[PDB]
Amino acid sequence: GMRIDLHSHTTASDGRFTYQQLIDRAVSFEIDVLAITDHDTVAALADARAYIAQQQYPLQLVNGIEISTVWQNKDIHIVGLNIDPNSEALGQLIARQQQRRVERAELIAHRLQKATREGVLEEVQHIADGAPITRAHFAKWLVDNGYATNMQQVFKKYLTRDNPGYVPPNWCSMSEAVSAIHAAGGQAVLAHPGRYDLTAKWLKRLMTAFVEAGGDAMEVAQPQQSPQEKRTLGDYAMEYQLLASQGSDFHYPSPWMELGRNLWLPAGVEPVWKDWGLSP
Ligand SMILES: [Mg+2]
Ligand SMILES: [Mg+2]
Ligand SMILES: [Mn+2]
Repeated sequence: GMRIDLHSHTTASDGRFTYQQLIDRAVSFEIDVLAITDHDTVAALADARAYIAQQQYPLQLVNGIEISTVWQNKDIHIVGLNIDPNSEALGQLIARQQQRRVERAELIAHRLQKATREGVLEEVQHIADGAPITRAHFAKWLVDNGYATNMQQVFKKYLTRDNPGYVPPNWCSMSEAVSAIHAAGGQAVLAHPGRYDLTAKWLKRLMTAFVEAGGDAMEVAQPQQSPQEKRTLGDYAMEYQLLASQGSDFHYPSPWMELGRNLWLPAGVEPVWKDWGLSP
């Protein structure tokens, strides 16, 4: 059909590729449709679209965003697809979220410093290079200074619940994120549901709350994932009347990560792009 990837990041958030480098890579990997879904920002989207046109690439760019929200005291990520980057409602939410991120980074650095060494905040600010600061920026600092062996080990030792540097979530609500994405003309997507580490009971509660908030879709496919896991999440999407999304969550290349990799949907699920009028 088409090769589609609806979750990726640039250096506007915690990706390591500029939007130009991400787009060049997508073209080389024959991606037909790419969403850029940076964390609590839309700063790359207008320039990315202009770059594609200037380069005469055939890639279809989907305007996106990844919004941190709080639900039942958990950090839940809601992606918006086909948003208007100039939306006033969305821009106001982005400004509030970015102010929260400044305050949160100060507190995370304050706590992480007690378990590591002085200078955490200023050096993580250098890593973020003007982007809104995320846990991934702190994780790189932790790896680069030998407190963890890789980005996967970081979160077993730091930043997460019951580990040094943890700060509880203090974001907008899921319903606020969904309302703002809709006001910007987009579809709201419950991102990476398996990453929340919830029991089936709690995952069903989350999906119910997301539907009740007006949510449109859930990510069913990601690169590191078994067919059975896809089948279970596809069953949930069907049961809860949600469309299915797919995305790599690319931040940088690795043996286990690539644009478009392992992004297929199981039988019966309706894709989030069914009414986008795409072509290969
Ligand atoms: Mg990220
Ligand atoms: Mg996320
Ligand atoms: Mn992401």
